[PDB]
Amino acid sequence: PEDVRFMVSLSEYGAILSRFFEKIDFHLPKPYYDSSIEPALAKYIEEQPWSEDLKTRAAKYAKQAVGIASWYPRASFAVRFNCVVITLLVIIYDEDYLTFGDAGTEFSLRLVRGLPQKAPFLDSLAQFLQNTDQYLGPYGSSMVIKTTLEFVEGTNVENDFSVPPDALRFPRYLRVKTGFAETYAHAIFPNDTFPEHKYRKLYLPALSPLCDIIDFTNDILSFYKETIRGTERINYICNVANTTGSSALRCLQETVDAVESRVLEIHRILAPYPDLLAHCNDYLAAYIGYHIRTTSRYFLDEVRF
Amino acid sequence: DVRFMVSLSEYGAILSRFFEKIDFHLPKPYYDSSIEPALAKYIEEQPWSEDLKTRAAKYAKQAVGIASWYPRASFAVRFNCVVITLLVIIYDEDYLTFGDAGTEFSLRLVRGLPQKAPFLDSLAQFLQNTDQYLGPYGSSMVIKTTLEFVEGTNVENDFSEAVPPDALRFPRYLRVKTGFAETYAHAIFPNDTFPEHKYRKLYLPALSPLCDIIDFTNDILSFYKETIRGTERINYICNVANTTGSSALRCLQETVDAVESRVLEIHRILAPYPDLLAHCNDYLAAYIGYHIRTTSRYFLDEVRF
Amino acid sequence: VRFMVSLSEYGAILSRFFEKIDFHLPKPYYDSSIEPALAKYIEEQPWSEDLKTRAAKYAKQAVGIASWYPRASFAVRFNCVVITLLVIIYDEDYLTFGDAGTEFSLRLVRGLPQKAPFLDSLAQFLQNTDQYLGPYGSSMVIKTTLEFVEGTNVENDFSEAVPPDALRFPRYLRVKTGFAETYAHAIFPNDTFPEHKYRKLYLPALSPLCDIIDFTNDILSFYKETIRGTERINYICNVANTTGSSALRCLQETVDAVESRVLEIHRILAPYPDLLAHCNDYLAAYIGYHIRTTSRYFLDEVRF
Amino acid sequence: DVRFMVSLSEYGAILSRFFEKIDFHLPKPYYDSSIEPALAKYIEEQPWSEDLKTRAAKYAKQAVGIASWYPRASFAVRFNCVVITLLVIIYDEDYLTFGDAGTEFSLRLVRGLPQKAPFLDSLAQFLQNTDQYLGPYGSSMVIKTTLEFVEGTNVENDFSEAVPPDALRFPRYLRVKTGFAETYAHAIFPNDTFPEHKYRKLYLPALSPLCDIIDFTNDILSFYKETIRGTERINYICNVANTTGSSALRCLQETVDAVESRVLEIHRILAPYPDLLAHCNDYLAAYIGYHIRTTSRYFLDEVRF
Ligand SMILES: [Mg+2]
Ligand SMILES: [Mg+2]
Ligand SMILES: [Mg+2]
Ligand SMILES: [Mg+2]
Ligand SMILES: [Mg+2]
Ligand SMILES: [Mg+2]
Ligand SMILES: [Mg+2]
Ligand SMILES: [Mg+2]
Repeated sequence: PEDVRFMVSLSEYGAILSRFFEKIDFHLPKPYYDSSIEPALAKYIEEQPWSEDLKTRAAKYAKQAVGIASWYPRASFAVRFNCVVITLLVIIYDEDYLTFGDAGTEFSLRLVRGLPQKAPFLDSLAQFLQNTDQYLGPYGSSMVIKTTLEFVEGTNVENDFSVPPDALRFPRYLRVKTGFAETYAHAIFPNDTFPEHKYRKLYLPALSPLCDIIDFTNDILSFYKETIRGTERINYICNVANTTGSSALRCLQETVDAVESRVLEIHRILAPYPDLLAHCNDYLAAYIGYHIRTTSRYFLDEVRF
Repeated sequence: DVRFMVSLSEYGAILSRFFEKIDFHLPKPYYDSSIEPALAKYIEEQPWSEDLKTRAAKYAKQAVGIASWYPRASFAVRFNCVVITLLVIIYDEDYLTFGDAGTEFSLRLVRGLPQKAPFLDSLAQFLQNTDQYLGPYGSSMVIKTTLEFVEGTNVENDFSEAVPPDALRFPRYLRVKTGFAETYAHAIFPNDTFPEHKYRKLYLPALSPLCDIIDFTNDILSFYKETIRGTERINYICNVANTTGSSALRCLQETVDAVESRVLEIHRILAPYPDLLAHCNDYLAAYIGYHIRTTSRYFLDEVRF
Repeated sequence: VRFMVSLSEYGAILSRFFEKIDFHLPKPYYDSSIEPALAKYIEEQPWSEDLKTRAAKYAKQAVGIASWYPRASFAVRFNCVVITLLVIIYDEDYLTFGDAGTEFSLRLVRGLPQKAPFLDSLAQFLQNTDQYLGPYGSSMVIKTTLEFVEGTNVENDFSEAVPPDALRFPRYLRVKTGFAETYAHAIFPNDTFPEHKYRKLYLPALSPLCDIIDFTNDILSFYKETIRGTERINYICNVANTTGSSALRCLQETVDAVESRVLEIHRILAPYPDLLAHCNDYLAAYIGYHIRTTSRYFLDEVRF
Repeated sequence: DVRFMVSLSEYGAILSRFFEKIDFHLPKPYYDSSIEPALAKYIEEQPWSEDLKTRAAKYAKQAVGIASWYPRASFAVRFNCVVITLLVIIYDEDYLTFGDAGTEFSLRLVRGLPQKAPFLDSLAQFLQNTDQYLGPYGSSMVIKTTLEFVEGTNVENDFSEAVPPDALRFPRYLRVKTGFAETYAHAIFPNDTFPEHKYRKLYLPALSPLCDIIDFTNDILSFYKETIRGTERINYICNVANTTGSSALRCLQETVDAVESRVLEIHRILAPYPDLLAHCNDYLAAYIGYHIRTTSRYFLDEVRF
């Protein structure tokens, strides 16, 4: 009885997704395969000064990280592989931040102090941030760093709201902090293809709508695995329903409309720049297709859309 | 063009209505005799050039007023807020004079390397010691906000006549990057009075509306010195006017309305927690009062309200 | 004699009562977590092993209180079950603690150890109600517990001693013994209904709700107290002894009073559908609990 | 609004009729030269701010008259009732000045913790020492009544506009919570004269009507300073007029009639016990007299009766 507000019937959820895909003209990409990413990530893991136990667990985490390469089908190996590596490291964080007790709780200070971290995988995370200039310009590097700091600490703080009714702006704030979207958005515009000194002023207006698309599209497409089929009640859609007193269904529909509006805004902003726009369109189709095709995480074969 | 061009009389009347709506009353003057001597000692201790020290003595006259924003806080909180204010005033005022040093800040910071200019070393050392007055989430947020501020300052004028007409989300995105709001908002809730492990879950829902209040209230109160009296056409209100094809006058009113809504939201969220609410109210009264009293920066003694 | 009520008279009163308030027995409520959590609670108290052994019996009665708050969190349901176990132990065995109860309130505010370990557990519960209530609710649970401990200690002083002209005294004593505010404040738990926003909405319903809680137990426990048992200092008998009326008349008047309060609560909380829903769930399960808990109220011996 | 209007002529006539119907005669003036010095010494001994001690000099002059309510009682009874009156006057007139301190009084009291304000430590100490003049039942009732008074005061501002017209029993509920009556009623029957083991079963049947007399008689006698001379519209009389669709004049008269009825009830219940009844008669005459004589609080020398 108390859970009705957060449930959505399967037929209605499938209809939400069908309307969403119609409205943004989503067309599923052909199946992505990159026989290069998995061996390279295995070699990365082997090279880390990690315990045998962490390397063993990282094999499972790597299976899910490698799908991120499919989001940037045209990008250089450097872009795809680095996006995959940072995804592996934040999956490990999401798994171990409580086990490591207070480790990530000191990540940012130890990072800016140049001090060894309390766990080797956090040293690997520090080194990644130290070498983002391998694939991003300096603005992109800065934002990957600041986004990682937000993610580490927001993940810590998330575990405290297992949400005040009057806090209308809080659900989006929490989702910004833990969604990691800015890191992926910057790889839509890699520094080798779009050097910042010439292109940053052209694509910067699209970064905020892209970050919304990345967060919100995952909220729409992972609501089944999080809340319908799962036990998750403190995600963005449930938080919005709690602070507005609305149903999960109505919040999902508002979020669908928000994504469509961001897509339209990006299509308008980047109309003069066909290559920048093509990178955005390619990302979005690959991103949605990744959610549909990865059934071990999102279970979308169980929904009719 | 007519889009801009807000009259002195129109602007004063809008400010009058704003102060009436939020029931603003100018606080009695705030004075702590320990702040300026401490800040003079800080400046004298920095390995800065003599001209930067003289100029910093000028900027200090503006920075010391920040202590009044936190009247119930410890000296360490008030003084550190004053110091970081001095540093970001220097960065903004003189970021032509540092050359490319700012563009290297984030990577040198996370590599544990010295900065290209000693002024930026002072900034890095501040970030390394934010745990002296904030908890772990607040310290991370000051670090990440400073990275955004340095990079947003660097890119701000790239958009001089280059704001795309339909880029609706961009003005807010740029203002988040340049406004530095999270740094001040977190010191509203110092870790000694409100330790994070007990209070963070209580005040965190208030941080996002507080950041909107900080950003937007400066936009309202500094529109005179930026756009009516000055030549700035790349600030938040002008960016909203150019992205919406609307007048600066109407966008200024829209920003007043947004701040008024945020003040109501904070008052609702923090109602159960009188201490947190009092720190917030003290902050808001003194932040507005600082804009009125610092005539050398905002020239509001020239407007009738 | 003036207190004789036959089985048939009593069952007919209950039948008409249930019809008039449109009572329907809820479907059985079960949370597999409640009974083991209460067993672990008992195991961790530093009570005598004899009291722990005894307390298993009272636990079987206490666990049903979770069904009064079916939409509430485990913290609300479980803490209501714990305080129920403690007050049942007090309600049945207060004489086994000697004069310990008489010093409970002063030892509590002084920070002194209680005269019996069981009362230390009661004090610890009162110190932790912020786990599930706001500040107003926490204060009410404390003040209600002080009243309950003292009303229980003095109740039986009035056997064959209730003075005829004291028409307000039966209600005064029932407020003290009924423990109602503790349960009423849990109907509106602080996580679902943060006090600062909702207390102005539900506080106007507290007075009739406490009347419903006290009086509905008086109606439904009259069989075990006075027909099947020997209790003659309960609310119904006290009213009969101050008014010179039969127990049957006073029982009927109490039923009529409850029906009126039910209409009142429905009027007060009608603009607030979630508050109203928690209230209705509470009342249906409160009555149902009296019917199903045959080991305490024996209502399977009555035809209604 | 005409519904709450009572003229000075009407109010004086109501008081004259009330006094003649209960056979009230202003008691011959009461004086114990020990009480005022003892309260000055109590104030001087508290670890309060000099400002609070200065304000408490004003409140003490209203508190010392409480000793006249118990003219046949020991100094322990009279002085303790004066002290707790001082403390609840400080709480009420000035819980603007204490903030959230009162909101955590009850939990800090039962946890054995220091209170957030020294004044509230004095209140907690009083509650711990009521066995100096009451038996165990009376001590419990003073504690529970103080908790009700503190919380009812803390929430009184929720209905500052009006109470819900639909909640007929709520005006009495509110008045019980904030009237503090049980604390004063139990001192009518002090434990040194009427040991609870023998006397409680004799006077407890009178406590409910006595609490009504205390609450309602103040409502009658403070109506002038609250609603005719002042601007209060959320006291018991006005709340009853709001919930019953009647006028404040009719509700004032009905409250007078209720008090007269309770007085007769008390005389009947305690008729067999002349010393118990005498303590009640002394109390009521001095309670009414206190309202007449404490012109700095009730202004009844501005009324003709
Ligand atoms: Mg998700
Ligand atoms: Mg997740
Ligand atoms: Mg500026
Ligand atoms: Mg500005
Ligand atoms: Mg019983
Ligand atoms: Mg009973
Ligand atoms: Mg008053
Ligand atoms: Mg009064």
